[PDB]
Amino acid sequence: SGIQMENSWTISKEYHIDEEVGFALPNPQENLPDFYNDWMFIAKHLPDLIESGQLRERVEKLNMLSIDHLTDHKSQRLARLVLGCITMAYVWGKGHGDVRKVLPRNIAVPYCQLSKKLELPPILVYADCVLANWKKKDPNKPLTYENMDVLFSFRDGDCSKGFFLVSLLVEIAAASAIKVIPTVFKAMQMQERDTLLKALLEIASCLEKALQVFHQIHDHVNPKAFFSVLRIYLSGWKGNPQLSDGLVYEGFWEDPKEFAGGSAGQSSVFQCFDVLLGIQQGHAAQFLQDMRRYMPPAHRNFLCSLESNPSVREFVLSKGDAGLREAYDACVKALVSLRSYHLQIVTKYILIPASQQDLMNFLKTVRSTTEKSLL
Ligand SMILES: C#Cc1ccc(NC(=O)CC[C@]23CN(S(=O)(=O)c4ccc(C(C)(C)C(=O)O)cc4)C[C@H]2C[C@H]2C[C@@H]3C2(C)C)cc1
Repeated sequence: SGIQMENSWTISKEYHIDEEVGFALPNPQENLPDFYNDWMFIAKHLPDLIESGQLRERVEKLNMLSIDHLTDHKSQRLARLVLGCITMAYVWGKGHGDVRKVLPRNIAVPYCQLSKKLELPPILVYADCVLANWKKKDPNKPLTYENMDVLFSFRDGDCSKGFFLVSLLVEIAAASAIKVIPTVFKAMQMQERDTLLKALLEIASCLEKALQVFHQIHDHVNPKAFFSVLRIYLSGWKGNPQLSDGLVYEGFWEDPKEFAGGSAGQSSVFQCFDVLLGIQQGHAAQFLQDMRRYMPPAHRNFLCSLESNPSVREFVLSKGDAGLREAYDACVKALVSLRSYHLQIVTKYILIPASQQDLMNFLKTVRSTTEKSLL
C-alpha cells in the first residue's frame, strides 16, 4: 500500500526517519553505560593508540563484555559505532600493509551479536560513522558545522570531522525535503494542483540547499589526508587482495567472511529521490542493491514502500501544466547537480591522488540517466 503513516501528516515512526535530521540518528548518545568503559576509552583514544602502536595490544587485553546492558536503540547504535571503529583500527593498523586477519573474540562476539540484532553487517557503515557519529557542542544552538563535532576519529589529521560532519549536514538539509514526501502523495490523491506544485518546489529548494552544504567539504578535508589516511579505515574485506578470503570473527564464525567497506552508495538520499521522481535506473545494479543491505533496515523498508506508491512522473506529465513540469524538472535538476558534485569529489579526492602514487563510467551513466529523465 506504500508509505505507512503515523497520522494524517507524518510517516510511520517504524521507518526511523526523523523530521529534523531525516535519515541521520536524532540526538545520538555520546556515552555508553559505565559497564562498557574499556570500549569507550579505546575508541576515544584511537588516534594516539594507532600512532603509538598500542591499539592492537589494548584490544587484545579487553575482557568479554555482554551486550545485554545495551537496552535501547541509541545505545546499541553508539556501541556499534564504537566497536566498528575499533575493528577498523585493529584490522588496518597504521595502514602500511601490516593487517590482522583475525578479529579477537572479545570484540568480534559482541560486535557480531549487536550487528545481528540491528540487521547490519559486522563492518563500519555510513549509519555508524556519519549518521550516529555526532553531537552538538551547545544544545541550545542550531545544527551547524561550528556547533557540532564527531564522536570518534581514526588518526589526527585524517579530516574525519570535515568528511563526516559535512556529509551529515547534507543529510540534515535533505531532511527538509524528505518530510514533504507525504504532501506530494496527498496532493496527487486530492488533485490539488497548487499543493503539489509547492511541495515539488520546496523539495527542489531543499535539495539545492543540500548541494550548497556539500560545497563546504573542500574547506574541512585535505585530499592527500583523505586518500592516504582516512580511506584506509573505510576499507573493507570483500574483493580485497590483502584479506582475500575475508576476516575471521573469532568466536562467531569458523571461516572468514567478506564484507564491503564504505561506499557513497550507502546514503539513502539518492535512491529516496530517484524513486520519488521515477528517475531510478548492470553489475552496478547488483553493487547498488548490495549497498542497500548496508543501510538500516527501516530505511530500506522506506525506500521499498516508496516504490509501491503512485508515480509523480506519470501524474505530472499528463496535465499540460507547465508549473508542475517545471517544479518536477527543478527536483530532477537538483539531483543531477548533486550527482555531478559527487563525481567531482570522487575525482579530486580519490582518482587524482591515486594517479599520483569504470568508476567514472558508472557514475556518469547514472547522471546522464537522471538528466534524460527531465520532462
Ligand atoms: C564506513 C563508511 C562510510 C563513510 C562515509 C560514507 N559517505 C557517504 O555515503 C556520503 C554520501 C554523500 C557522498 N559524498 S562524497 O563526499 O562524494 C563521498 C565520496 C566517496 C565516499 C567513499 C570513500 C565511501 C566511497 O564511495 O568510496 C564517501 C563520500 C558525501 C555525501 C554528501 C552528499 C553526496 C552523498 C550525499 C547525498 C549525502 C559512506 C560510508
